[PDB]
Amino acid sequence: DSFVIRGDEVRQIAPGQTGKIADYNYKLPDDFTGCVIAWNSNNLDSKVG
Amino acid sequence: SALGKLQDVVNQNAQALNTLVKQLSSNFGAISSVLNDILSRLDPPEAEV
Repeated sequence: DSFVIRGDEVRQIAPGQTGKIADYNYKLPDDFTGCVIAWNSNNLDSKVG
Repeated sequence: SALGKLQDVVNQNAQALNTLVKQLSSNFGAISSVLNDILSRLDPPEAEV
C-alpha cells in the first residue's frame, strides 16, 4: 500500500492509533502483520511553488 | 450446637459462594473492576489489556 503523507503522520500508520489519516484515509487492523516503510521524499515530491 | 456438622457444611458452601461473588469487586491490577467502565473509558487496544 503506497502513499505520500507528512512527516508527523508516520506515527498514525500503526495498529491501535488514534489520528487523522488513521481514521479517514488509511486504517490498519489491530491484528495487523507486516512492515511499514517510510522515507523522506523532499527531493522528489516537493516543488518550490 | 447439636447439628453443627450440617451447619458447618452449609456455612462453608455459603461462604465459598460469597467469596466467589466478592472476587468480582477486585480489579486484579486493572484500572477498574467494572467491564463497562473500561469499555467506556478506554480504546480497545488498552481495554483489551
